[PDB]
Amino acid sequence: SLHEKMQTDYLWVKDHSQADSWAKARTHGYNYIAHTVPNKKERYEMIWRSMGKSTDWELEKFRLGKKFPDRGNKRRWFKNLFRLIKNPMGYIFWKTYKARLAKPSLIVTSMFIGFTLGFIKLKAQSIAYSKKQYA
Amino acid sequence: LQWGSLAERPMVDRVMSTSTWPVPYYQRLFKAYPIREKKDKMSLLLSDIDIDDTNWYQAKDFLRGSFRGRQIVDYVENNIASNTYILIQQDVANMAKAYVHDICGYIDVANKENVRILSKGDLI
Amino acid sequence: KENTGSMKKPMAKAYEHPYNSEHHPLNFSAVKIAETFHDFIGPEQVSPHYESFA
Amino acid sequence: SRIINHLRGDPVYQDNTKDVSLRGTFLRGKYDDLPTMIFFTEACDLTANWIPFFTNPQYDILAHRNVWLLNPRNFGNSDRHPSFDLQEMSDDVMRFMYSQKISMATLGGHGIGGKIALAVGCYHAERVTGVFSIDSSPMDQRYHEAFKEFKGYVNALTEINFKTWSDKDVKVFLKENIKDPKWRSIFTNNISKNAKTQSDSFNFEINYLNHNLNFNKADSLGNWAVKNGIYTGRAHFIFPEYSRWVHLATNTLPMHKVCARVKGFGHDIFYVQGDENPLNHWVYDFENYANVVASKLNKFLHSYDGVHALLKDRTEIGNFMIPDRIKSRNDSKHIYGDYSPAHLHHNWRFNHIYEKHDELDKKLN
Ligand SMILES: CCCCCCCCCCCCCCCCCC(=O)OC[C@H](COP(=O)([O-])OCC(O)COP(=O)([O-])OC[C@@H](COC(=O)CCCCCCCCCCCCCCCCC)OC(=O)CCCCCCCCCCCCCCCCC)OC(=O)CCCCCCCCCCCCCCCCC
Ligand SMILES: CCCCCCCCCCCCCCCCCC(=O)OC[C@H](COP(=O)([O-])OCC(O)COP(=O)([O-])OC[C@@H](COC(=O)CCCCCCCCCCCCCCCCC)OC(=O)CCCCCCCCCCCCCCCCC)OC(=O)CCCCCCCCCCCCCCCCC
Ligand SMILES: CCCCCCCCCCCCCCCCCC(=O)OC[C@H](COP(=O)([O-])OCC(O)COP(=O)([O-])OC[C@@H](COC(=O)CCCCCCCCCCCCCCCCC)OC(=O)CCCCCCCCCCCCCCCCC)OC(=O)CCCCCCCCCCCCCCCCC
Ligand SMILES: CCCCCCCCCCCCCCCCCC(=O)OC[C@H](COP(=O)([O-])OCC(O)COP(=O)([O-])OC[C@@H](COC(=O)CCCCCCCCCCCCCCCCC)OC(=O)CCCCCCCCCCCCCCCCC)OC(=O)CCCCCCCCCCCCCCCCC
Ligand SMILES: CCCCCCCCCCCCCCCCCC(=O)OC[C@H](COP(=O)([O-])OCC(O)COP(=O)([O-])OC[C@@H](COC(=O)CCCCCCCCCCCCCCCCC)OC(=O)CCCCCCCCCCCCCCCCC)OC(=O)CCCCCCCCCCCCCCCCC
Repeated sequence: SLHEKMQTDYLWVKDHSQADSWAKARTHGYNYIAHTVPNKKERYEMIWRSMGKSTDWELEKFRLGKKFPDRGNKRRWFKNLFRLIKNPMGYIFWKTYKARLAKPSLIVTSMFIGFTLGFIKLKAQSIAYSKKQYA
Repeated sequence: LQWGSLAERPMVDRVMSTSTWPVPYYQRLFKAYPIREKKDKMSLLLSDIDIDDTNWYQAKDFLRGSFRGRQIVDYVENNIASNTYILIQQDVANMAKAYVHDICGYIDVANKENVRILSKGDLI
Repeated sequence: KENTGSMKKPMAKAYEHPYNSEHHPLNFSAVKIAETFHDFIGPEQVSPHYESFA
Repeated sequence: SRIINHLRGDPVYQDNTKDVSLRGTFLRGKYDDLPTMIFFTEACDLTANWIPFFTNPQYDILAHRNVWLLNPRNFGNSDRHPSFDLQEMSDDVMRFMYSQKISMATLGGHGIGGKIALAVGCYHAERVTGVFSIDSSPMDQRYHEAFKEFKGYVNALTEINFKTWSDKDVKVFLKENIKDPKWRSIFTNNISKNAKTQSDSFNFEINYLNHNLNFNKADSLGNWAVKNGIYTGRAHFIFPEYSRWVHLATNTLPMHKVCARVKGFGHDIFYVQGDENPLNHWVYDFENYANVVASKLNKFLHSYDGVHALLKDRTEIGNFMIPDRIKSRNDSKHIYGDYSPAHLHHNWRFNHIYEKHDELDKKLN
């Protein structure tokens, strides 16, 4: 009885007044899924639970209703591109912060730079040899 | 001015939020500090410093802000034989002396009254 | 008697150094270099999304 | 008297898992209006033992929140039901919160209690502000030595028959069968004599419990199932350095695996400096362990509990603006921008504080 008593209670299930004005996630998480994380199966359970609350665990309403994408991820590639152009050093710095916490040795860092700059130096010579072939 | 209810705490401590699914993945690394302003907050360096000269110097500064405190300062810095203003009480010698020298002074008060009452008339 | 107390007029100002400012500090430290650094790389780019961009 | 108020009732065996009511002790706070805290004691362990921790002036936890020391089903005074499904046991708390008119609460637990607290946040996250787990982890403990002893002791307790056995026969049975001093003391105090001294029995359902543990399957209390899902809110974990229940080597990964917002060691996961002692599980007994838990507990309640995910601390409420996802609002003529997320009152549903303040706001204008 107490279970149904609270389900029917309007106060127990009532959106706040500003709830309409708030930003609302219009997806249950089935649009972009994490496939290789160790909590993969735990993620699916929360998607399944969210889909059930929307339909009172009568998923026939979901099968009949409209399915929508995650319109919040729209134009996300363009937006990150403009942020990289605005401040590339800041975009690169923060996107690589957690990776740079583990810093390799001076030797490895030097090998990276040396082989990278050496590859660029040979690329420049091949560009010059092409101007020699054009002449 | 308005003070509110003494019992109630600030609304910040009472106002709460809850999570839901989906969740943002991003884990905050640092606190935002766009503007370098930390005014009206005292330094945390003043944490575990032992008693020193700043204690009696700041005491006088605050005592001199009151009428009764000004009397204590003038009397202490002039009429107390101490080699330092950092007063540390480890014995009650100076305290008992001042009590026995005072509570004893009020002796003979009753015997004095008996003299007057008894010298008034002779029973016989 | 305490309520009758008053307050003396304090000094107007102390010395103002003509060559030290908050933006151009005279002496050097790693704290000011840190402020200029985090202003360059900008603040932490917090993502509001539920999955990473990559 | 006043600060200590524990509702009194009799356990009722229930055939339906939804008609289950929870009973426990309530500790009133110093201040008038404070959010509520729901704390689950160790399995088969008394709620009273945690009273001195939450009622110590040195810690001053009640200054922050009102505490509900609640017993799960089949434990203490709460109703009895053979199922121990964390989803069912979590709904029990939601009905308790409804009957007591609690919109959302802070959840805590010790050992297996920590699991029960986290399950509620996993099944009901919109109504849980935070979780504070003590010497527990969302993990399968069926093969942990500490759990086996508890699992073993509960099985031994099924051999005693109070009807035939005398009071002395019991005391001799516990000392020999129960080696751990604390578990022994906990079980002795759990024995109670019903009205009219008809017979003595355990406050907890020994039969339903042994089947859960002895079967040693997914529904076992030592087990943490994938069905429980993920907790979306604030979570802080505190456990002893040398703990039989949570090993620092690998038993910390489940926290990241189950709690999405857990940052990691030193931020949401701490270990208490201590020696190897099987009694360290009971932090409230040793001042050194308790003093650290209390400080960390008061810090979680004051600055981290009930704070939006993308905000660092409670200090950022009202001064840090979160980015908004495009096409997330119904209004079409909306210029998308950063916003500070809404943090509501702890019991805004069962009061009219918003309706009242709206009127006061109009009087200003
Ligand atoms: C009678 C004669 C008629 C003559 C005229 C004939 C013309 C016919 C017109 C009819 C055709 C249009 C039909 C209407 C479409 C309506 C559909 C709709 O509702 O919108 C869907 C679509 C959905 O986008 P969205 O939902 O908002 O979000 C997108 C996602 O988030 C995705 O965004 P993201 O951030 O996640 O990143 C992924 C994104 C971007 O990913 C990328 O990385 C691709 C980037 C491509 C551009 C850059 C190329 C690289 C080279 C340049 C480098 C630039 C960067 C350099 C940076 C600096 C370098 C230092 O992927 C996309 O490509 C998005 C494209 C939109 C989806 C459409 C399906 C595309 C699949 C095919 C892909 C291959 C085609 C690519 C075309 C370009 C698309 C932008 O919106 C549109 O784009 C609508 C476009 C319609 C515009 C019509 C304007 C008027 C047209 C007439 C003007 C006159 C033309 C005259 C021509 C004369 C002859 C030549
Ligand atoms: C993929 C692998 C291969 C990569 C190959 C290399 C890729 C390209 C490399 C290009 C590097 C050039 C660097 C230029 C100087 C940057 C210096 C700087 O401090 O940066 C900040 C600097 C912003 O400082 P700011 O000047 O104070 O502007 C801030 C204002 O608030 C801005 O006011 P606002 O917020 O109102 O504006 C909106 C904002 C956002 O809106 C957008 O930018 C999006 C649309 C922009 C149009 C698409 C750009 C197309 C290319 C530009 C035109 C051709 C080149 C122009 C010459 C650029 C070289 C200076 O616009 C901006 O972000 C700044 C304006 C963008 C430039 C647009 C005008 C271009 C014409 C320049 C005229 C003046 C120069 C005279 C002509 C020079 C030639 C003789 O960024 C830029 O200005 C543009 C940087 C572009 C970098 C793109 C690629 C970076 C990442 C490459 C990764 C390489 C791989 C290795 C990574 C390893 C990681 C593990
Ligand atoms: C527009 C132009 C387009 C063309 C060019 C395109 C170029 C694209 C390259 C873009 C970047 C590549 C992807 C990097 C992902 C981001 C960084 C990252 O990996 O996350 C960190 C993560 C682990 O690093 P960590 O988290 O910092 O932990 C390290 C500790 O903190 C401290 O260290 P520890 O104690 O743990 O161990 C010692 C140390 C070991 O010391 C090292 O780090 C070894 C590196 C020594 C220097 C190697 C020379 C520098 C290479 C770049 C210059 C190329 C030279 C010219 C090439 C000419 C021929 C094309 O470990 C490390 O620190 C990291 C080593 C893990 C391997 C790093 C990734 C491979 C090297 C970079 C690939 C470069 C490819 C460029 C060309 C590709 C063309 C198809 O690395 C991984 O992703 C794990 C992946 C598994 C790697 C092991 C097995 C790899 C087997 C395949 C090897 C492929 C070799 C390719 C040779 C290229 C041709 C000769
Ligand atoms: C009074 C007593 C002496 C006091 C001397 C005073 C010392 C003052 C120290 C001042 C410290 C300066 C702090 C600022 C610099 C910090 C930033 C930094 O880069 O440090 C590395 C820093 C720390 O790296 P780490 O992973 O912690 O490893 C630390 C040690 O390497 C340890 O690594 P480990 O534990 O794995 O040990 C293995 C070790 C094993 O090494 C060995 O067992 C034996 C080594 C035998 C060497 C044999 C050489 C044979 C030469 C044959 C060549 C023949 C060709 C000659 C051509 C002639 C032409 C005719 O191998 C290495 O570690 C290789 C390290 C490379 C060292 C290069 C310098 C070697 C000689 C220096 C002599 C200085 C006088 C010392 C006298 C002491 C005598 C007892 O790396 C970073 O993470 C920072 C970013 C680095 C980015 C890479 C680019 C950096 C380059 C620019 C740096 C700034 C400008 C230049 C500064 C000088 C750099 C060499
Ligand atoms: C005419 C038409 C021509 C133009 C057409 C237009 C096309 C323009 C292309 C623009 C494409 C859109 C740009 C979007 C943003 C940039 C790309 C990106 O992935 O950003 C997101 C990516 C992470 O995505 P997120 O989900 O937003 O980050 C979440 C966490 O915060 C991240 O950290 P977490 O650990 O917490 O979470 C996991 C994390 C785990 O993985 C990682 O974190 C990666 C670890 C890297 C850091 C390790 C230390 C190494 C960095 C040291 C700094 C060295 C550079 C600076 C020093 C020299 C000063 C210049 O991220 C991942 O899930 C896997 C990494 C993403 C997949 C692998 C991508 C590898 C290449 C990216 C680096 C570029 C290498 C240079 C290649 C260019 C050759 C010149 O950001 C980065 O990790 C660094 C971005 C820097 C990229 C610069 C190059 C831009 C050009 C993009 C073209 C595509 C790559 C081509 C290379 C091909 C080689 C195989």
